[PDB]
Amino acid sequence: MVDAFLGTWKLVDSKNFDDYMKSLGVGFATRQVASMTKPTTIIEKNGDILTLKTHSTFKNTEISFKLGVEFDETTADDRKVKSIVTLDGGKLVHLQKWDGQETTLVRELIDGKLILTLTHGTAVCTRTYEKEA
Ligand SMILES: CCCCCCCC(=O)O
Repeated sequence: MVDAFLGTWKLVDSKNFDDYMKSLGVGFATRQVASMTKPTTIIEKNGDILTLKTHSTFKNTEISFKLGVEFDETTADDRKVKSIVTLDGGKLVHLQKWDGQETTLVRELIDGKLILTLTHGTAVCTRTYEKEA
């Protein structure tokens, strides 16, 4: 049910990521660097537990979770959030909540590419990842 998302993915396109980061309050110097970074995202499962790694020259993150079970997360920009990841319409939907705020990170597969849509406030960012062999 998560199976086609699994593997190693490389960023190959990004739209409106600065808008998204700015909406979250990320400072200008961090946004510079992030705008030029091409992370690698690794999605692995072991039974019911998924692990999602994001690696770059700037920041690294790792989360582990079961689908449909809330978990604590500390994001790349140091927000302490309550998170849940589910499958919805075949999309992997990650919802983060903190301070009454929310942001969604939605992943879907289109033509074999992994499209990540990030929404916070009115900002909508679309990042495209391609699978590494
Ligand atoms: C720093 C803002 C929060 C995380 C951004 C995730 C981007 C990505 O995985 O391509």
